[PDB]
Amino acid sequence: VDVYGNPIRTQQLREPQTSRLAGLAKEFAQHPAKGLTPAKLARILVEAEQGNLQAQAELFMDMEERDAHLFAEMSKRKRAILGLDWAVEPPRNASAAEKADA
Amino acid sequence: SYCTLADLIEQYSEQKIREVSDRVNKPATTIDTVIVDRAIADADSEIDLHLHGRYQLPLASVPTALKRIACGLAYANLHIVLKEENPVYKTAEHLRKLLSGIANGKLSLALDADGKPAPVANTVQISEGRNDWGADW
Repeated sequence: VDVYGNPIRTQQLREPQTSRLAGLAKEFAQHPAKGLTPAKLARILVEAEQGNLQAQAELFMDMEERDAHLFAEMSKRKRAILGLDWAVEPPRNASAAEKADA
Repeated sequence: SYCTLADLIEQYSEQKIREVSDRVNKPATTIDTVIVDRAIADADSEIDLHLHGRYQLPLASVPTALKRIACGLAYANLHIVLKEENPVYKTAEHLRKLLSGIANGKLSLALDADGKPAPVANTVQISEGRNDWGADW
């Protein structure tokens, strides 16, 4: 099973979940940043609070694309992580089998 | 039609209207309705010339002052020859002065029977007003 305990069935792993949702792959972003006013932004945020994340996600993408300073800051922050060396360590006082698994 | 033949008769008596309207019979016998209609139409046209810039043209109601002005101008128009010192000419000049005062915004067009006249939207116009960032966002 997974960490959360939900039962795991290997049958469903052969195909992606979204494969049976061919409608999603054909969509295009609506670009809600164009012609954006403070009232529109407030409505977008409030609607996102209620479960309509599509408009918020598209607005965030436009915001990332259209602001050079914000984009540079975010890119620098992410590249900071991307350059870190990483390793996999066994648990506290692990045994030989655990060390081999790690 | 701010005034009618009845208004002219009431203001100037039927005898005077007959005398200044009957041009073919001497002495006069009847009032010529066509001549009176043309005189009233001319008075209305002059009044509209004076009032076009502040009110709608096809007024649905006739203010009383407008009735008096129209009657005076119509009577002045029924005279083929009108000299400067004729008192009717002086009355017409006073009424024209009243009209000019109304046009220049010094006098207001009074009540018709109980309600106000209908001013034009000349003063209403403003650009539109751009005040984003002030809509309780």
